[PDB]
Amino acid sequence: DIVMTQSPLSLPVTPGEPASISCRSSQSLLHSNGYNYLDWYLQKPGQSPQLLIYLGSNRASGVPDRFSGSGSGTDFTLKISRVEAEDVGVYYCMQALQTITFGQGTRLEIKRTVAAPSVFIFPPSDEQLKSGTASVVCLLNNFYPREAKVQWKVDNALQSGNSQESVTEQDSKDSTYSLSSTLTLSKADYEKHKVYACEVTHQGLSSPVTKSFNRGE
Amino acid sequence: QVQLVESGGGVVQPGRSLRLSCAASGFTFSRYGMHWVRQAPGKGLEWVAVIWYDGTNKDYTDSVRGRFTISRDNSKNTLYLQMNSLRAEDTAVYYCAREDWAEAFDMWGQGTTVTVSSASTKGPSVFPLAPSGTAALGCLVKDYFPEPVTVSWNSGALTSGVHTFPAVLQSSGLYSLSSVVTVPS
Repeated sequence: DIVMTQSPLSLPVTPGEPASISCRSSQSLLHSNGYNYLDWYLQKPGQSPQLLIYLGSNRASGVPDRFSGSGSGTDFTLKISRVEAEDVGVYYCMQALQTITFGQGTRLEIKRTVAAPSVFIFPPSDEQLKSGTASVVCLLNNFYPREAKVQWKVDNALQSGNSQESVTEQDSKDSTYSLSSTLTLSKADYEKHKVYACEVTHQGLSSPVTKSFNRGE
Repeated sequence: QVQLVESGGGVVQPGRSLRLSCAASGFTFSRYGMHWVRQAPGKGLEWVAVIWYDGTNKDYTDSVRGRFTISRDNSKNTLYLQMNSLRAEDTAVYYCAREDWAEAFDMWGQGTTVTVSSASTKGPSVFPLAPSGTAALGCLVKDYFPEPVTVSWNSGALTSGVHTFPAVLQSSGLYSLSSVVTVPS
């Protein structure tokens, strides 16, 4: 039961600059034959994993010069010279000395300067309202970094537990994220209140931004 | 083509079964040990099972012991994973992988998706997200099962500014996603 501990979990890298990531094992991966049974994989977005480094320091076939693995025993490092867009993805280490185990992954992303979200709110459609349910949608478009907070308010009452959200992968062209949050209410509860608002907190905003509508306006 | 191709993934109820296949091409399959690896939604890689080139030395991760069986047919260049008594936590993309001399996974298939859920098939309702110097509009694709749906704009002529979000699994056991596009006001 060898536990593989990777760090950091997330690594934003400015393009052109180097990257280094760690994989530490709970016991030595150095076999008596002299090899460290440690491999590195890259899983690019939407793709299958691919082998980068085998037996600690050996580049797999087709792997660029700028990738190198080092270390021995329990402390291993993957280093990238001159990170570029094609390098983004989740990097996984793996040991094969005993029953195979993987590290939990390091996600490499492109670092850029701060971009505030553009915020949009959408009332439920009439067609959905007929059905008995009201979905209110808040869009936070093309922001950076990924960390953002949405707070739903209904007649100024803070909502909790009745929303879900998802986030796109980083856009390859402008390096931004977008986020969609959906507040779900009964039609009955929806028609008991007037002001629907989503308040957005993000580093690019000096104070939270609220977009809102009046039900029925 | 030197390639591994998984098939047989799908959507079944807990307690039911699935049989995965992995067709190898472009190399001498009978010479390689082969593995199954899986990745739950939004999670990392987890080793599942191994079988040697000659069918010996099978092994499994603990959570699938007594439920999954790995096997191979060298005359058909095919690896199998018989997945019995499926559990919700078996939901994942399953990859087959070739083990090289260095005991690294030097080739992976594209993966086959497995969903284990008590839910039953349901088409979505599609609702508009109507606009209020840039405007945003979109569609809400609500209450469907299983994954996936595909979303296009203007039959494919509108791609710039489109964001189709990852689906969320609702407490009902049904999925929902939104697709949005920003345009000039």
